[PDB]
Amino acid sequence: LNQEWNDLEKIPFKCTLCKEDYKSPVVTNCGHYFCGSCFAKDMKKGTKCFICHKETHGSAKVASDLQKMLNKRKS
Amino acid sequence: SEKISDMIMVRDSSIGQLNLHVGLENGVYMKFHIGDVDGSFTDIKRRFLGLKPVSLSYLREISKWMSCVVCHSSSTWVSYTWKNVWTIRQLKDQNMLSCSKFVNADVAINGVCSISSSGRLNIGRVSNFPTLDNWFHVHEMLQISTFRPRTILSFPNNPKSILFIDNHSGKKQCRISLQIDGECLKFGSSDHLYKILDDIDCVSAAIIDFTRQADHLIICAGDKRLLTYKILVNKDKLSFDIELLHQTEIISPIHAMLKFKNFLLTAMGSTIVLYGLGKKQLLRRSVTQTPVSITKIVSMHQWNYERLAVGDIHESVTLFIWDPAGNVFIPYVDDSVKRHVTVLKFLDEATVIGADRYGNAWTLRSPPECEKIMSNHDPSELSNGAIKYPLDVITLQQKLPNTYDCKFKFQLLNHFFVNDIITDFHILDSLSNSDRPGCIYMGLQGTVGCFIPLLSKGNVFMMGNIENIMAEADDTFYLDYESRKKNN
Amino acid sequence: MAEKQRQLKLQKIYKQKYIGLGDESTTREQWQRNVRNDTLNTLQGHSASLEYVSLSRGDLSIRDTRIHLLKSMSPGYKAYLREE
Amino acid sequence: ITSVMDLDKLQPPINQILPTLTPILRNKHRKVEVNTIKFVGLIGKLAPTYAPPKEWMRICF
Amino acid sequence: NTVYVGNIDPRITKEQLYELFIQINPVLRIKYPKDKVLQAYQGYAFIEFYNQGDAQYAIKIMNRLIKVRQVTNSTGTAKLFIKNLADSIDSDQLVKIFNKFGKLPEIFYLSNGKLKCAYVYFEDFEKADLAIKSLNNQLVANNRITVDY
Amino acid sequence: KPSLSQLKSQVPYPQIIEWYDCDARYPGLLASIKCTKNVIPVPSHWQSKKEYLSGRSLLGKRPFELPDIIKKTNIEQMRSTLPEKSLKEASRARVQPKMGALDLDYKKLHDVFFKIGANWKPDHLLCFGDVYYENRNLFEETNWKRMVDHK
Amino acid sequence: PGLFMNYIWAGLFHPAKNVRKAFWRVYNNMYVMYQDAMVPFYPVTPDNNEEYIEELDLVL
Amino acid sequence: LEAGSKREQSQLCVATETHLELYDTADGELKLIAKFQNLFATITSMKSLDLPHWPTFLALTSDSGNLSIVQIIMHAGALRLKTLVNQPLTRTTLRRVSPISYMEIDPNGRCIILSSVEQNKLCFLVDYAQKLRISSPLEIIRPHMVTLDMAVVDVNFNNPCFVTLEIDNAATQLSVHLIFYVLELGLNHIVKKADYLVNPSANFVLSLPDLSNPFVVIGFENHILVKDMNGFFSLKVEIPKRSITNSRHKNVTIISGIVQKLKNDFFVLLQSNHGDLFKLTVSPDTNDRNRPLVQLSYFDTIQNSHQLHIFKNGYLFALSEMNNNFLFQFEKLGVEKNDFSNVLTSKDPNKSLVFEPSIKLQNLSILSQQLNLNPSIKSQIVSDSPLSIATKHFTNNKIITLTNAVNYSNLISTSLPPNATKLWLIPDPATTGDNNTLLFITFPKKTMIL
Amino acid sequence: SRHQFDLIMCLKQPGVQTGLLCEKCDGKCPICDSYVRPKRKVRVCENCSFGKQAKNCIICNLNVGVNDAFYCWECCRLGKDKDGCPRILNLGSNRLDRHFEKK
Ligand SMILES: [Zn+2]
Ligand SMILES: [Zn+2]
Ligand SMILES: [Zn+2]
Ligand SMILES: [Zn+2]
Ligand SMILES: [Zn+2]
Repeated sequence: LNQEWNDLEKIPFKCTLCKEDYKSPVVTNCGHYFCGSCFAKDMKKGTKCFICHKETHGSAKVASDLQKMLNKRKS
Repeated sequence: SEKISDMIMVRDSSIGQLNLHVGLENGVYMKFHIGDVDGSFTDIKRRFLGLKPVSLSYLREISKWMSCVVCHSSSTWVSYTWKNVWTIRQLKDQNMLSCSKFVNADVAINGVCSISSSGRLNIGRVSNFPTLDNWFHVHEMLQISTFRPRTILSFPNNPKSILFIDNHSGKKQCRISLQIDGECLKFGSSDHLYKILDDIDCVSAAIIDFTRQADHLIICAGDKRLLTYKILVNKDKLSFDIELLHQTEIISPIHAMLKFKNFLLTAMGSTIVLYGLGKKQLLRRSVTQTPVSITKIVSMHQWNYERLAVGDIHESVTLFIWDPAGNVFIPYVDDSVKRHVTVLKFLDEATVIGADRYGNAWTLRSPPECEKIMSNHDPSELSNGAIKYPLDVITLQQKLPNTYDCKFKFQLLNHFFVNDIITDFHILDSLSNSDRPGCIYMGLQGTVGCFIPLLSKGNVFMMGNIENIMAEADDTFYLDYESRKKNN
Repeated sequence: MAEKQRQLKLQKIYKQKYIGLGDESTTREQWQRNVRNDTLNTLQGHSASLEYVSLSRGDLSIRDTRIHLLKSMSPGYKAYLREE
Repeated sequence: ITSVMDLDKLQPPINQILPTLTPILRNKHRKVEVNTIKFVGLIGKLAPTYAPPKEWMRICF
Repeated sequence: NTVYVGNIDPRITKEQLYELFIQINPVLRIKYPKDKVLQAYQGYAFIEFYNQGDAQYAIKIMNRLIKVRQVTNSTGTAKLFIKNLADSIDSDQLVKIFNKFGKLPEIFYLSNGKLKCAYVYFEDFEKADLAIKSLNNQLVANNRITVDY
Repeated sequence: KPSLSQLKSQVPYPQIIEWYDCDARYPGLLASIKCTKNVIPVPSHWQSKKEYLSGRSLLGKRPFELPDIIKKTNIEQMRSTLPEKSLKEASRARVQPKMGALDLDYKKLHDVFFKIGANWKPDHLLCFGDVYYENRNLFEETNWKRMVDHK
Repeated sequence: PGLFMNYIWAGLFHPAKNVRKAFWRVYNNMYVMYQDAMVPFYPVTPDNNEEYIEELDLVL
Repeated sequence: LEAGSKREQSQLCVATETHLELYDTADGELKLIAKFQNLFATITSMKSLDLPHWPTFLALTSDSGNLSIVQIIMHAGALRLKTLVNQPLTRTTLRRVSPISYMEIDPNGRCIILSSVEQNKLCFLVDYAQKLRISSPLEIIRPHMVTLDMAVVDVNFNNPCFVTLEIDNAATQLSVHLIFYVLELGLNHIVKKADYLVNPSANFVLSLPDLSNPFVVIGFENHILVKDMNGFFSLKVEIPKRSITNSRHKNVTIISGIVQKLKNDFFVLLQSNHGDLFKLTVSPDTNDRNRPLVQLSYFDTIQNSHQLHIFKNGYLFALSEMNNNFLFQFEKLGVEKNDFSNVLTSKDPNKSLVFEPSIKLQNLSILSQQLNLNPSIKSQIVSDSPLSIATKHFTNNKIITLTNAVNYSNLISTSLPPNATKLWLIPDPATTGDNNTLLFITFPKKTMIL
Repeated sequence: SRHQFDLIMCLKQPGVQTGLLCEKCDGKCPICDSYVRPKRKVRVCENCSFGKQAKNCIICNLNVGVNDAFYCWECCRLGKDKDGCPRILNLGSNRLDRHFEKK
C-alpha cells in the first residue's frame, strides 16, 4: 500500500566535500559526516546540509564514533 | 558571522541549564543552550542591540534569586530569564561601559556599581524587571486634584517636549503645565510649575508652528472662541512662558485640529476650514464643505501634506486630496459600513488604521484601481475635468447614487475586536531597535497593546497553526474525554 | 400549509424570548423603541461604553449614568426630567 | 472475533475470509447485509493489503 | 458623444468595433444592434465616446473598411511601411502601436487574413522618423518587425 | 398621502424615490432609510409576475466552463461530458472490473489547488452594491474588462 | 451584520406587504443571532426619529 | 497557600471583564498573589459563594450565557483557575433579555439568583456532594419590567428572599416600584410577596439584617427610606449635605452601602455621589415603643466606590470606580449615636443638616493603594527605543511615565580619571570576616585599585 | 425536525439533565439532524424529565434512549444550541400514518 495521492551503509566513507578520508570528523543534528575543514567551509556559502538541505545552524559535534566505525576495531 | 568580541558562560540554578552568552562585534548578541554531558550547541537565540562590539558582564539578583548578564553597547541590555522565558531589555541609564555587583550598607539588594560611558564611577540599584506578567513599570492622607486632565501635546520640532492641559471641575478654568526632558519647568520666575488660564476651558487644543522659528498654542473654548497663545522657553533658566495673542470666533465646537502645511487644519462640525496666521486674529485661508453624509468630524489625520483622512461620528471614514490651485479638498474614497471612529491614522499612504466607540480596531486599504489613477493624474482633475473612469464604475454611480458617490470604496483589510475603546494609536518606526515597525495603541480603561506586522508568509502560517491549536483546545480535551469514557 | 403554520408558532415563541422581532406590520413607533432599548442596553453593558458616556456627560458617578440609561428605557423619563 | 483478536494470528486467515464474503453481499435480507458490511469495512480499516485491488472494486459495485 | 456607425458586415463584432474606435479616444460603451431573438446583427452599431471631441474626431477620421465593407459613420440621431506582422495584428492593433509617435493606416489582408504588413501615414515626417528606429526591429507579438520609409 | 414632489424635497438623493414610495404606511421614514448612506435597494423583480427567473435570457445560457487553472489538470480530455455500452457489457464490468480509468496524476492535482493556483482568484467577482438582475449577463462584462486592458 | 444589513434595511418597511413580508423574515433571523451586534448599524438619525439617543453623539 | 493548614476569610479576588486577579490581606497590606490566564470573554458578574460543608469558589457569569462556578486551585507549580460547573443560559452576546449583569447569592450558599434587564430572572439552587451540583433553574418572567438594583436579603435559613427596583417599560408615566420575591423551598418556586410603588427617583436597595419581615434601605435622590415588606414601617431620613455645593450640583443619591455588624452593633456604611460616607444604625426607640429609629451621621469620606467590602478583620476595602483602589482599617468607628448635634433621626423626616467635609481623614487609615489607570484619555509616546509613554492620572492629576525598561536608580557617582575600560570586584581576602571588598579598574596603560 | 414539518419542539429553559438518543437515532444532532462533528451535550428541561418520558429518544420520543445527544459544530456556531429544550413532543404525521396502514 503506497499512496501517491497524499547492513545498509548510509555512511559514505570518502567525503562529500573532500571526497577523501574523514579527518577531524564532524557530526550534525543529522547523521551527516564531514571533516572539521569540510563543514566550516560549507557554511561560508550554504545555510544547510550539503545533502539534506536541512538546518545545521553551524552545529557540529566531534564525530569520534566515526573514527570508531572507521577503525577496524570500532570503539 | 563576524568575529566574537566577547563571551561568558553561566549556569542558572533553577533549570540547571548551562548557557553560553556570546557577544559579537557589530552589535549582534547571541546565547546558547549547552548540553552538560555531550557539549552540544542548541537553542540559538540572537538579537541586535545597538551598533558597537558588545562586551558582556554578569550579576546576581532577585525581582526569588536570579542571575542576568547585562550587555554594553550604545545602550545597556540586561538579558535575564524569568521562569522558562528569557527577555532582553534595556535600562533607563543611557549606557554603562562595565558593570559589577556591589553589596553595602546603606542596605543593598540588587545594588550594582558600574562605570558610565563618560568614564565615571557610580552606584545604582536595579529595581523593576519587565516580566511578561507586568512588562511596563510605572514611574513619576488622601490625594485628590480638582483639575481633571484633558489633553497632551508635543512640540513638532522639539522631538519630545510634552505639554499638558487640564480643566477645572467647577468654575471654568484651565491649567497648563509643560515638561521638557525629565522634569517639568517653572513658570517664568514664579514658584509655580504651572500656569492657570481663567475663563478658558479647552474642548480641544493643538500646538502649531505657523513659522519655523516659533511655536503657538491653540485652544477652543466651549464659548465658540478660538484662542492662540505663544510658547516661550527661556533656555536656559529654564522656564516656560505662555503669551496671549488673539481671540477668534467660530461656529462649531472644533473637536479636531492639526498641522497641515503652514496652517491649522481645523474641523468644524460639518466642514473643514484651513487657517493661517494673521495679525489681530487668525483668518480663513480655505474652506471645504463636506459630502452630505458627514455630520461631525471626530478626528482627522494626514499623510505628508498630500492627503487627509477624516473620520465621522457615525459614518465611517473618508480620504481627501489637497488640491492647490483649487484651494480645496476633493474626496476620492469612502467606506462601506457604518463605523464610529474615535481615532484614525495612516500606517501608509494608501492605508489607514482606526478604532470604534465599540471596541473594534480595523485597517482600511484603498483599492489599487484607485491607486493607478491617483498615481497617473494631477489632483485638479478629480473635481471637474477629464478622468477616464471604466465603464462599470460610472454605472454604479447611476445605479446607486447614495452608496458609491465618491466613487471607490476601501477594501477592509484587518478587523479585530478588543473590548476597550482605543484612544490613541502610535505608529512607531521600530521598538527597541526591532526591525518590524509596530503600532502601539492605548485604550480608555487603561491598556497598551500592539499590532505588529508579521513579515514572512512563513510565520503567519505557523502562528496561524498555533492559534488554531489553542483556540479549540477545550473542545479537543473534551472529545478525548468523551471517547475515552466510551471505550477504556 | 402545515409548514407555514409551524412558522407562526415559532414566531410567537421567539418574540417572547427576544422581545423585539418585527413581523410584517410593525408600527414605526413600535420598531423605533426596540432600536432605542438595545442601544441603551449596550451603552450601559460594556464597561468602556459606560465610562465614555459618563465622562462625556460629566456625570458625578459612573453609577448614576447607568441609571440615567435604564430610566430612559421608560417612555415617561422625558416627562420626569422636565418636572424636576 | 476479528476486531478483538490480532489479524496476523487469525486462523482462517483473512485473505481467505474476504473473498468468501463478497458473494454474501448479494444475499438480500438485512441481517446479512448489515452484519456483512460492518465486517467488510472492518477489513478495509485493519487489513487493506490482503485482497487485491480488483477485489475491492468488486465490492464497490 | 454618440455615433451611429452602419453598413457593417453582419459578422463585425463589438470587440472589433472597440479595437477600431478605441484609438480615437476612451470609449464609454459600444452596442451592435441585433435581432431580439435570432440575434442576427442589424448591420449597424452605436459607439459611445467619453469625450465628444473624440466622437467627433472618430467621425472625421475613421469614416474605413471592416470585413469587406465601408462603414458609414454619422452622429446618432510621412508614410512608413511595416513588415512581418503577427497576423493577430489588425488595423486597430496597428494604430494603437504607432499612434504614440504622433497623428497618423491599413494592415493589408487577403482571404487568408492579416497578410503580414501594412502602412501608416503620419501627418508629420518627424513623427515617421521617430516611428522608424524606435520600432524597426524590436519584437511585437513574438515577431520582429521591419519599419522603413 | 404626500405627493412625490413633496417627498422628494426631504431627501438628499431625490433620484431614488419613486411613485410607489408615496403609499408606504410610513413614507417619511422609508424615504429617509432608503436614502441612508449605504442602503442598497430591494431587488427590482418584485411586481413582476414572471417568477424572477423566466426564460428569454435563460434559453441561451452556456453549460459551464472550468476555470483555466483547473483545465490545466487535463480532466477535460479524460472524461468528455459534452454532449455506448450495451447493458450486457456494463454488467460484465461490475464483475471483472477494470482499473485505472482516469490515469490522472496525483501530484499535478494537488499543485493546481495549492502550489501553482495558490493565489488564483476569479477575474471579476462582484462589488458591494451589484445585485444580479434577471437579464444581466456576466460573460460580456468580464470580457469587456479583458478587452479594454489588452486594447 | 453590518455589511449584510445594508441589503436588508430598505425593504424592511416598503409599501408592498409582500416585499415587506419577505425582508422581515430575514431581519428576524438576524436579530436573534445578533441583538447587541446590530446596535452600531441601525439607520437612525436625530431627525429620522423623535427621541433618538442624545448620548450617541457625545465626544470626549 | 504556603500553609499546610490555614483558613482565614481575608483574601480577595478582583475581576474586570476579561482580566482577573487575586490579592491577599492579613499582612496589613494588599499583596498580589496570582494573575491568571487570559479569559477571552466578558465577565458580567462575580460573587463568591461560600457553601456549607471546603474552599470558596467564585461563581462567575459572563458573556456566553453560561453560569460558571470556578474554583481557583493549585496545580503544577502555579495557581490555575479551574472550572466546575458551567450551566447554559440563552445566547452569546451581552443582550438585554439574557440573565446576567445582576447576580446575587444567598448569603449562606443555598442558591444563586440571576436576572436580566427586562423579561426573565432565574434562580439556581446549589448543593454540595461528592461533586458540586446545581438544581434545574427556577424561573419567573415579568414581561415589560426593566430591572435596576437586585440587592438581596440575608435570612437565617428561613427561605431566601430578594428585593428589586423594577420600572415598567411600557407605561404613560415613569413609576419605579420596589418588589420583594421569596423563593419557597417547600413548594419550590419563586413567589412575589410584596409590591410597593415608590417615587420615581429611586436609585438603589440595600438589605438590613435582622432587627432582633425584612427591611430594606432605599436610596432616593436627596433622602433615604427604609421599608418593611409588610408595609408597616416607612421611615424617611433626609440625607445630609455639603456646605459649599460647588457649581453643578446634582440632587445627590447613594451609590454603595455595605452592612457590617458585630456585637449587637448594627451599623451600615452608605456612601453618596460626592464620595461622602455615612453610617446608619437602627435603634429600638425605647420611649415610643420598640420600633425603629434611623440615623444618618458622617464618616471620613473617600473617592467614589463602585462597591465596598469589609473583612472579618477591621480592614475595609473600597473598590474605586475612576481609579486607584484602596484598603482602609477603621479605628474610630464613627460618631456615637448620642449626639443630637450632628445626627439625624427618623423622628421627623423633614429637617436638614449641613456639614463641612473633613480632609483630615480621621476615622479611616490608608494602609494600602493599588495604582490603576482607569481612564486614560490621551497619551504620548516619548523615547521610542525604550518605549516610554507619557500620560496623566485622572483623579490625582499627576504625570505618569510608563516605560518598558529596567528601572536603574543612581546614587553617589564619583569622578574617575580618564579612559577606563573594564571593572572587577572581589570580596576582600585581607580582612576575613569583614565587609571590605576590593574594587579594581583598568586603563589601557594603567591599572587602579580601591 | 429539519425535514418533518409537523413536529413541535419544546423550547423551554434547559435544565441540568442530558437528552438521550435511541440506538437508531444515535449520532444525530437534534436540530439539523446531521451525523457529523459533535460539539456540546444537549440539555433538556425538567418538564421533559419526570417518569417514563425522560428515557425516550429526544427525537422520536418513542424508543428508549441510551447515548447522550450532542449539538453539531455548525449548530453551535449559529447559536441554535441555546434556543431551548430541543425535544420533540408530538409523534408526527409520518410515524402515525405508517403505523395505521401496517395495522
Ligand atoms: Zn573532508
Ligand atoms: Zn542533513
Ligand atoms: Zn430516536
Ligand atoms: Zn446541527
Ligand atoms: Zn422540554
